[PDB]
Amino acid sequence: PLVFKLINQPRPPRVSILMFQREFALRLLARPGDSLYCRLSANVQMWANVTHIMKVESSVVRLEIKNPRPQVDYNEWDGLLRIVFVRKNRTISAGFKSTTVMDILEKNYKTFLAMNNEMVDDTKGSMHDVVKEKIDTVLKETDLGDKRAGKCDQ
Amino acid sequence: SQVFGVARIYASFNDTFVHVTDLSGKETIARVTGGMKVKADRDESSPYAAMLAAQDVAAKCKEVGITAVHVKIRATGGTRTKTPGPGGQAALRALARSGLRIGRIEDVTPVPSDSTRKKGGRRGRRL
Amino acid sequence: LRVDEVQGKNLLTNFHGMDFTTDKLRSMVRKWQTLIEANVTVKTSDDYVLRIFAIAFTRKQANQVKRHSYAQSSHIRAIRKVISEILTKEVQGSTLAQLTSKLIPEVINKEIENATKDIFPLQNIHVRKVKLLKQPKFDVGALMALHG
Amino acid sequence: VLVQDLLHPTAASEARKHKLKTLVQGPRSYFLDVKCPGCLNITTVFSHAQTAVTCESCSTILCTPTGGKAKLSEGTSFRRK
Amino acid sequence: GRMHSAGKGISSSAIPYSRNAPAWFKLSSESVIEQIVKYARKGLTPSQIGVLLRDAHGVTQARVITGNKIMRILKSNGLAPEIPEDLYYLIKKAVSVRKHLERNRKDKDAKFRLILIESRIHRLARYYRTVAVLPPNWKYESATASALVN
Amino acid sequence: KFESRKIMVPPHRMTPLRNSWTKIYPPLVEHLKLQVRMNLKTKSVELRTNPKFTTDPGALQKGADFIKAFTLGFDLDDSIALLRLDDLYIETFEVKDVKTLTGDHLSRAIGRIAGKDGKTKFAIENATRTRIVLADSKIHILGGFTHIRMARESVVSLILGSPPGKVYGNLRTVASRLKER
RNA sequence: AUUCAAUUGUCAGAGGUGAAAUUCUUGGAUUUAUUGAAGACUAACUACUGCGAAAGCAUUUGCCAAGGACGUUUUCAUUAAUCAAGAACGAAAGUUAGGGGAUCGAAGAUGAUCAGAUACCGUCGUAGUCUUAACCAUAAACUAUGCCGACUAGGGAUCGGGUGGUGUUUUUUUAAUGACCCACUCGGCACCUUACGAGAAAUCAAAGUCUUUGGGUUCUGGGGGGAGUAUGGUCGCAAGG
RNA sequence: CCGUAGGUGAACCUGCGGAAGGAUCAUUA
Ligand SMILES: [Mg+2]
Ligand SMILES: [Mg+2]
Ligand SMILES: [Mg+2]
Ligand SMILES: [Mg+2]
Ligand SMILES: [Mg+2]
Ligand SMILES: [Mg+2]
Ligand SMILES: [Zn+2]
Repeated sequence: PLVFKLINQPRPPRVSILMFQREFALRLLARPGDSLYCRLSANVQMWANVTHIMKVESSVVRLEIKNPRPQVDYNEWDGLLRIVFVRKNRTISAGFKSTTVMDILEKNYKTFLAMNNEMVDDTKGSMHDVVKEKIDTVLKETDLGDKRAGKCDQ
Repeated sequence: SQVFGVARIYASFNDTFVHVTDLSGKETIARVTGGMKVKADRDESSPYAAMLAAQDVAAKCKEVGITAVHVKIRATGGTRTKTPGPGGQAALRALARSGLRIGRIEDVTPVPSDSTRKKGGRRGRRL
Repeated sequence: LRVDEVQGKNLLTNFHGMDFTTDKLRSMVRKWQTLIEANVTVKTSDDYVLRIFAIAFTRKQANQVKRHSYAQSSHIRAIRKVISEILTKEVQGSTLAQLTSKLIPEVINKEIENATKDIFPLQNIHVRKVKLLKQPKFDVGALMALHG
Repeated sequence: VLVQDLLHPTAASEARKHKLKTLVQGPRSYFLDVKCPGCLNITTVFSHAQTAVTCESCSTILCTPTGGKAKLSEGTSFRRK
Repeated sequence: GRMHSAGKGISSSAIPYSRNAPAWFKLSSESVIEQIVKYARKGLTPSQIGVLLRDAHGVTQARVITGNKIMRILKSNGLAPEIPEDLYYLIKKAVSVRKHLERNRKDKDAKFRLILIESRIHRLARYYRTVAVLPPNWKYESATASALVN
Repeated sequence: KFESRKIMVPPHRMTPLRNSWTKIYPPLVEHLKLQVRMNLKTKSVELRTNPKFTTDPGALQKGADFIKAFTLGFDLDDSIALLRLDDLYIETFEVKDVKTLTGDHLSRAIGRIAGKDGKTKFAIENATRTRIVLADSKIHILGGFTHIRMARESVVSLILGSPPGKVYGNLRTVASRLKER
C-alpha cells in the first residue's frame, strides 16, 4: 500500500521523488517471467511509469501517474490479480473453486448480473455450469488458465 | 436426609468456573467467574479469587439450603491438558472449608479416544 | 438413569446407562499386560438396541518368572470371539430387568472366567459401559411394572 | 578350553546340540509302528508325518500333522523303528 | 543366503549316514516301484510321491532301496511332466498373484512381489533351458503362462 | 457427622508406603487429628473423620491432598511444608502437550528436564521454591503461584528444546527479581 | 474428542496473554444438560517389543493373494554371490483434474504493545492437511557403518517355531490341551563385561582375523574455496531432479 | 539443522515431515 497512496489520488502531481526499501523497488521493476513479479508490478506497469535512479539498503524510485488514465476498473482487476497472485505457483482453474472464494466470486457475479437479470439455473455449477465449469469455459476463452501467473501479460 | 447438589469445577490456565445445579442439570443455581470477584486482570485465576468465588457459591447454596454436594472436576480436555489446574484445587479446599457437606469427588474430564491437531503447530505453543 | 413419568411431585425414573469413573480406568490399565476390547451390536428381547463394551486381560499365574505376560494375536482373537458369543447369548436370553439383575452380582464375567479358562488366564473382567441406541414405541404399564 | 577332543565328544553332550551341528549330521527322527486295535495290523508311520495318514482298512486318522511331531491317536499303541 | 529376502535360516532335511537299506525295512524294490507308479497314475508331483511314500509306507528315501532317483524311475515309465515341478509351481503362484493384482490395482507390495517371483521364473527358465530338459525356444509370457495353467 | 474419602494407591509407590508408613501416619494422627484405615488388597486408603475428632473440615481436604501428593512421587518433607503452609498446591502436565515428540525425542526431553546428575533439576528446585518429580510422561511441581508460574516458564522453555544454559540465565534472572522483592 | 446446528437453564462476563489489547455477548455469550451432522484420527494398553526391501506400519470383523522363521530317514542338483545398462517402490511438502473440506493452518486481512529480557501473542483464515486418477523422485531417507561367506567371547534376557519332563496349574474322575516353569535348540530386536585385536582417540563381537599386508564383488574420495556454479545433455506441465 | 513450500529480508520469519550432529535425576521390579 506504499505506492497505492500515490496511484489514485485526485490532482496528481508533476513528479514523485521518494526513498523506499530496495526490494519493493524490485517489485515495481519486475519482469513478468520472474519470481520477483507481483500484482503491484502490473499496477505500476499500466498505471504509473516508473524507473530506478539513485541507489542508496534502500532505493530511490521515481513515479509518474499517466494523466490519460486507461479505462480499467481497479476493483475487479485488483481482485482477480489478488486471487491469481496468492496462488502464484498454482494454476487458475482449480484455484477459484476454493472454499470461500467459491462463495464470494459468485456473490460478485450475482451482483454483476443484478443489473443484467440473467436467469440462474438449477444446473448451477457442480457438474457443468456457472459456479464450477463456465468459469473454466471463460478462462479457456481468454489467454489465461493454463498459462500461469508468471507468464500472463496485461 | 439431606439434599445433594451436582457441582462442576472448570479449571483453565486463565480463570476458574464454580458452577452447580441439582440433579440431571435441570436449572443452574449458582454461577461465578474468575473475572467478577477480582477486578485485576492479572488475578483472574488466582486461588484468592477461587476461594472467594467458591465461598460465594457456598453462600448461595446455603441460602437455597443445599448442604450435601457431589463434585466432578475437569480441565479443558481434548487437545489441551487433562488434569485440572490449582484453581480447582483451591476451589475444593474452599468448598470443604465452607462447612458444606461433600458427597463424591471424581474427575469427569472429556477424554478423547484419539484427538485432532492442537493449536500450536509443529514447533510448540507455550513461550 | 432417565426420568419419564410424574406421580404428584414424585418422578418415575428408567434405566439409561452405566459407566465407570475415569480414574478407575486410569488406575486400571497396566503397563505390562495385554488389553482386550470386545464390542457387540445388540438387539434385545424387549426390542431395545444396545451396545456392550467388555474388557478382559492377561494374568500372572502363581508360578511366573516373566516380568511381562503378553498374549499372541490368535489368542486375543479367540478370547474376543468368546466374549462376543457370551455377551450375545446372554443379552438375547434375557430382558432389561434380568440385565440389571445380572449386572450387580458379576455373573457375566464369572461366565467369562470359567468359559475362557481353557484359552488364557484372564483378570479384572467387567463390562465397562452401557449405551442405549434405539428407544421403541412408548409404553406405560411395563414401566410401572418395572416400578412395581 | 584350550584343549578338548573334537574327535570323541561325550555322547551326553553330543546329541544335546542341533541336528545339523553334530560331527556327522544325523536326523533326530524315528519311525513309529502303530497298532490301532480295530483291525490289528502293522503300519509304519513317520514320527513327523506331515499328512493325515489313515489306516488301509478302517478310516481312522492315525496321526495328524501338528508342526514338529505328528500326534498319534488316543488309545493306540506304538513301537520304535 | 536366502535370496529375494534377508533371512539367514537353516532348516532342512538331514540325511543319515547309512547308504544301504535299513534293517527294519522289509519291502522289495519291485513292490515299491509299482507303488510309485500307481501313485503316479493319480497325477501327483514327485514331492508328494516322496512324502506319501515317507509317511504311510516308511520308506527312508527313494535313492537307497532302489538305485535311482524319483524321476529316473518316473521317465523309465515315461510319466514325467513336460515342464519341471518347481517352475510349474512358480507359474501357478505367478498367475495367482496376477489374478490378485488384476483384482486390486493399488496393492504395491503385491506388485513388487510379482517382480521378485518373475525374477525367479526367469532364473529357473535360464537354468532348465541350459540343461535342455526344456526346449530352447521357450520364453515366458504372462498370457501363455495363464494358458499353461488353465 | 462422619466423612470418608477414597483414594488410589499406585503400585510403584506401595513399597515406600510400607517402608515409611511408620513415619507417615503419627504426625497427621497426632497434630492433624484424623483416622486412617487401609485396604491393601484393593489399593485404597480410608481417610475418615468423627465428631469425636476436632471440628476442622478443611484439614480432611488437606489430608486427601497429602495422600494425593504421595500418589505422585512426593517425599515427606514436602508433606511437612504442606502441613505448615496453605499456598502450596500440586500440578501435572504432559510432555506431548507442548510439542509432539516420539520415542528418542521423548527420551531426550526427559534428559533435558533431568540433566547430568539431576543438576538442572537441582537448579530448578533451589532457585524457585519448587520441588521436582519426573514421571515417564508427567512433570510434577509443588508450590505457590508466583513460584510455580516461573517454574512453568522454565519448564516450557526446557521441554521445547531450548538449551539449559539459556534456562540457567533466565532462571537466575527470575530468581534475582524473585528474591529482590 | 473437536467444530457447527437444534432444544434447555441462568446471569456480567467469556477470549487470550511477560503483561495488556483487540473478538462477541439481553436477539442470554462462556458454561450446564438432551440430541443430530461432518470429516480426520486410532491415546492410555506401548516396551525390557513385532512386521516389511526401504519409505513406513497400532479399532473390530470378513475376503483376497503374499512373507519370514521352524519341522522335514520330502523334491531339483550348482540352478550361486555382487552389480554399469534397464526397471519397481520411494516420508513430508509440491503439480494437474475430481469428491470432501471437521480440526490445524505458510499467504493475506486484522489488532497491538513497550520496552531495548522481547516479539514469540490473538482472531479470521485461502492453499493445503483427507481421498480418487496421474505426476514429482528429494530429506539429518541415519545404524551418520555396502552385500554375500567363514572364524575369534560368554551370560541375563526377550519375540516366532520345535524337542524333552513319573514339572506345576487349570477338574470332571484321571486325561487331553490352554497357560506357567525348567534344560536346550535354531532364527530375529537389543543389553553388560572385557581385549586377544583394531583405531588418532571417542569407542568397536565388528570399526577384529591388515607391514606377519590377498575369501568374492559394487560404488565413492584425493587440501580448502570458486561451486553443485557456468555450459552441454537428459526427464518433467512447472517447481525442479 | 535437513527436505519442501511461502511472505519476504539490511537481516530473516512461518507451514508440514524427519535427525540429534542435545545433558537420565529420583523412584521401582
Ligand atoms: Mg541377490
Ligand atoms: Mg546361511
Ligand atoms: Mg546404476
Ligand atoms: Mg541424495
Ligand atoms: Mg579441490
Ligand atoms: Mg560434520
Ligand atoms: Zn486300522
